[PDB]
Amino acid sequence: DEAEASKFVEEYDRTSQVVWNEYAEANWNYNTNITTETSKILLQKNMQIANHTLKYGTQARKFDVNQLQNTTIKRIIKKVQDLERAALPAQELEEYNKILLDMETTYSVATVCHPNGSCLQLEPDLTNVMATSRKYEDLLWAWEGWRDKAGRAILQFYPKYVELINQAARLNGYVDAGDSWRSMYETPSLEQDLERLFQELQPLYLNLHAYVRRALHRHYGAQHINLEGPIPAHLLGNMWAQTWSNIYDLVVPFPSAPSMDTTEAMLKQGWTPRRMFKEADDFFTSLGLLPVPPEFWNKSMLEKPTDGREVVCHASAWDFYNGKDFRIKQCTTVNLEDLVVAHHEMGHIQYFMQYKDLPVALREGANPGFHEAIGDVLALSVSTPKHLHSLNLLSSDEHDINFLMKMALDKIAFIPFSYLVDQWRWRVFDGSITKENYNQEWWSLRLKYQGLCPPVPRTQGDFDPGAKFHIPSSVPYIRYFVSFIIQFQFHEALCQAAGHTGPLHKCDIYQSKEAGQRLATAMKLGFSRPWPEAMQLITGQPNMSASAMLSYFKPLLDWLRTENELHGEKLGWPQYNWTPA
Ligand SMILES: O=C(N[C@@H](Cc1ccccc1)P(=O)(O)C[C@H](Cc1cc(-c2ccccc2)no1)C(=O)N[C@@H](Cc1ccc(O)cc1)C(=O)O)OCc1ccccc1
Ligand SMILES: O=C(N[C@@H](Cc1ccccc1)P(=O)(O)C[C@H](Cc1cc(-c2ccccc2)no1)C(=O)N[C@@H](Cc1ccc(O)cc1)C(=O)O)OCc1ccccc1
Ligand SMILES: *[C@@H]1O[C@H](CO[C@@H]2O[C@@H](C)[C@@H](O)[C@@H](O)[C@@H]2O)[C@@H](O[C@@H]2O[C@H](CO)[C@@H](O[C@@H]3O[C@H](CO)[C@@H](O)[C@H](O)[C@@H]3O)[C@H](O)[C@H]2NC(C)=O)[C@H](O)[C@H]1NC(C)=O
Ligand SMILES: *[C@@H]1O[C@H](CO)[C@@H](O)[C@H](O)[C@H]1NC(C)=O
Ligand SMILES: [Cl-]
Ligand SMILES: [Cl-]
Ligand SMILES: [Zn+2]
Repeated sequence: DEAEASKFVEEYDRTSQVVWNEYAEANWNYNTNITTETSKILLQKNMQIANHTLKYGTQARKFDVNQLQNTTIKRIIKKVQDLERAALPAQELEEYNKILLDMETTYSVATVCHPNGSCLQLEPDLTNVMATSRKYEDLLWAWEGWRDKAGRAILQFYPKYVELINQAARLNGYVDAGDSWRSMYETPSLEQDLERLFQELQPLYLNLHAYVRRALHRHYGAQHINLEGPIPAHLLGNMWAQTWSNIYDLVVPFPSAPSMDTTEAMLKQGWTPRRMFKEADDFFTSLGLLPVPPEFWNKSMLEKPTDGREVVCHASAWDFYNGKDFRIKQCTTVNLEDLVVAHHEMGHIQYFMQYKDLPVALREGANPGFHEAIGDVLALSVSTPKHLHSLNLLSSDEHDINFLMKMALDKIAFIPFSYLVDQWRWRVFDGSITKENYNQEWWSLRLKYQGLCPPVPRTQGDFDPGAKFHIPSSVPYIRYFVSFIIQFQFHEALCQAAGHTGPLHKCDIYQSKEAGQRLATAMKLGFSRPWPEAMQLITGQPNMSASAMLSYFKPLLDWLRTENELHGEKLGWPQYNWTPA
């Protein structure tokens, strides 16, 4: 019955608005104030939202989606039929919610300390060490210590987590949790599509890897780097070696063309977290996109509290599902990296605001990759030497290659990392990888895809995946692989709309109302239409394509090949068994 479905969807929207708003507040209150009391209230709202989800989900399952005519109502009901964790029996649901809570809390409060009594937190202490230290042993201390404290402490929870998340998936008609995660893209060919995109970026990644390995050989010494082996995983300027631009100073192609310390510039010229977010807000409005409401500035947590409060620092953007209240929670440091993060997060907020009038069920991205892409698209233009000079943070093909290198260190290096995380989890979820295999299989993928090796042997009770936020927090990762591919497609299209000609990497979309309106129309759709429609609205074609990314980096690919050939570099890691002596 079409009229009953329409009526059901209306009731679901009305009641969802209230319940999700209440859940979000409790969730926020815990994330920004980890206490016994805030934990108790959150687990109570977990029970409330589960009750709501089970009630309406059960009702939604009585409708045959295929026998419905209206596609908007069709999409909503299909979504509501998946109860997710609320499909679990009472006892399993309570256990699962507690496991999630304990895993996230464990990760967010973990510290690494020295013999004396000095303790370092991930943000900003360990992050800074990985970024700035050029001493092998100091990097090793932080890399290993973080894994000892955070990773090992997640291991006790993970097998039960996997059991319960799989159980829930099966109760909602999937074979395992990985199957359910993949299905959210509504794309039968997803795995092959992603494999092909990965393969296309291989020449670029292998050449970048070889060039960086040579540079590391130069700084860290011949005795510590195998020129035909994988790179030690603690040397790339980042805790997870997922993005490499923090070691730009070690790899700069033309050091005769120097850039200034952007951290020093931001600090000295009076940049603050609030000013960093205002700047992102100002970039969005320059495109004719929406400003964040006054409420955002009053309610957001834009820096780590000095209250004594314990918090979840990992950046995130919060929709409170009332079309008015949107917030960012971020332990912002004054530097260029976190300015990029601020833009990324403000992209989520823009998306929230664009689709705020849609029913709650459709208040998400065309796919999760789209939601991650938005902020990054703008950040690509933010990062251009042109835009950074206009901000006074900085003051010829040599400069072009230098810039493309800095960009590649993040955008290219991240491709194999973002690919492997869920390759690992899909195989854990489907039973291919079990607890006695967790860490070994992780490192097999780290080697296979990124060409990295652990700097110290991994031992009994190590759980290195646990030391990466998205693992204990159960945040799917393939969204980020998709984002990095599609953000270049969006950049290309917006630049074309802005009238840009010549090398794609020289494009800066600042001030382009045409670029802004292209994104706005797609964002307003939310989850109302299959994602290829939104892809076509932005780009003029319906596919994910690595073409735009390859086009952006083409001059660097040419430069890297010539440079690597001159040094007779072996692309890849033949000596794949090599580890530090
Ligand atoms: O992305 C999903 N789940 C999404 C489906 C999906 C599964 C696998 C692969 C791809 C897609 P869906 O149910 O819209 C995801 C939706 C809405 C939502 C809120 C957030 C979020 C992000 C950062 C901070 C705070 C919230 N992200 O998404 C969802 O989780 N709905 C909850 C309600 C909720 C509302 C607000 C909130 O803060 C938290 C939860 C529910 O149905 O119970 O799971 C990831 C995840 C992990 C931890 C915390 C939040 C989200
Ligand atoms: O807030 C989130 N998600 C956050 C994670 C989260 C999910 C659920 C619950 C709690 C938290 P994040 O990915 O913004 C929070 C951040 C983003 C980030 C990092 C960086 C970055 C760039 C260079 C150097 C250092 C950092 N830039 O952007 C994140 O988790 N990013 C991934 C992947 C990533 C990496 C680099 C990058 O440029 C972009 C993304 C990571 O840190 O591993 O989701 C909101 C949302 C709500 C509804 C529907 C869709 C989306
Ligand atoms: C399929 O159904 C959708 C959604 O319908 C809406 O939700 C149902 C559960 C019921 O409550 C309906 O009464 C309700 O309309 C239809 O989409 C909707 O179409 C209307 C009319 O085109 C849109 O209204 C517009 O609103 C804007 C701003 O207020 C005005 O500028 C326009 O003049 C216009 O009135 C409405 O926004 C839209 N809603 C959504 C969520 O998409 C859809 O038309 C229908 N499809 C078919 C083929 O009938
Ligand atoms: C944190 O939560 C506690 C309850 O445990 C509450 O008393 C306090 O007001 C909260 N702190 C802040 C700064 O909101
Ligand atoms: Cl690791
Ligand atoms: Cl995803
Ligand atoms: Zn994000």
